[PDB]
Amino acid sequence: AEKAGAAAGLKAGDIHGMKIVIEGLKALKVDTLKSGIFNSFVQNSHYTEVTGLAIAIDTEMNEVCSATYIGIHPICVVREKLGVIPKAGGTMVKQKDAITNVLKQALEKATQSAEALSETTA
Amino acid sequence: TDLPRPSISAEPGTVIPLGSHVTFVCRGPVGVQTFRLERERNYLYSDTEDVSQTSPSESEARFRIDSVNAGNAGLFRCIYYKSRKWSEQSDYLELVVK
Ligand SMILES: [Pt+2]
Repeated sequence: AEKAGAAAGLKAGDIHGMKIVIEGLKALKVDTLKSGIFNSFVQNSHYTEVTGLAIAIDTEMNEVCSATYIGIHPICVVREKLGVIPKAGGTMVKQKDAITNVLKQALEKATQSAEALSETTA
Repeated sequence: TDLPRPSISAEPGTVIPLGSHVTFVCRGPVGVQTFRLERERNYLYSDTEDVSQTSPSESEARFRIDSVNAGNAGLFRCIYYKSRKWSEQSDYLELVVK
């Protein structure tokens, strides 16, 4: 009986831990990237790989938000929230670091939310 | 550590026919570590860490597009990062496509 309870709790905690962080990714508009990284993550689960998603988000964003790019793309506006737009005299702030801090907030969000519903079921 | 205002110029010119190349030149003081080319919308930018010593008092960076189209036209300006602080932005340059 204990085994089945632990397994059901692990399943419930995985499915619920991912939803809050999908909120996190569509707040960054990982939705608009035409690579398809977002849809891929949602199909393959494994929510705590989100910091992985981070590095690709940087590469793609750099390409699509460059001063070189042909046309306007929705994701570029999120940079202002990231804080990578500099006031004169300010520190440099690396985009990849800001993206990782966003999704580390998302991931510890997810872990401590999943810890409660792991114990709740049993 | 006050950082001087950088400057933008366009080579060969401000006005480019569609399909031709143009190069944006950002110039600042010696020892700038990063140069950033910016459009009217501040979130659209390119960073580069190759800077070349032009002079004992100046340094520059180059952003080229191999052929323009009507989406490239607009306002452009530079900022540089040197010695722990970002600089002030340069004056705008408008490149127009023909
Ligand atoms: Pt830096």
